Amino acid sequence: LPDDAGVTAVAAFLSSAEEKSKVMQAANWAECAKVKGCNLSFRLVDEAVDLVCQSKAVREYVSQANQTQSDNAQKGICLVTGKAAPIARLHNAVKGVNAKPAPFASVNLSAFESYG
RNA sequence: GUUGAAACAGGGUCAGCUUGCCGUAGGUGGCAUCGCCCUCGUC
Repeated sequence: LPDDAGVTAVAAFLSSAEEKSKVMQAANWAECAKVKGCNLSFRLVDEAVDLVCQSKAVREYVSQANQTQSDNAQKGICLVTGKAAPIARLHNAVKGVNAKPAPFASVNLSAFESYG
């Protein structure tokens, strides 16, 4: 995804090792270090509300990286909709129930698995 | 006899410790059993 100026910016910020060091020397960095599992994200300036992961190329990339990579998986068949719709192992971490986002529907122990 | 099987609520933890129902208060004050009535009549 080149010529974005949002990800070329961060890819030039993630090939820096010093500006990232400058992130620790920020006014409020001491308050993000307090929260375990802080989630930083990359809003390039000159978009002003829009993250690097909000530009209409990363937006399309994700809409392309959730339409190509998450479509070659196990071909069928949906429990929910019944369509072919490639099957999703690893249901996504439903947040707000547990102490951590937990996979609402998740059969992961040696025998909760039914038929192998 | 090819098709959800197997599966714990467990193990256990004094509700204890303790705390006057009390101090205290007239049943009083007061009120006629009265007014009255042949044991008679008589052998």
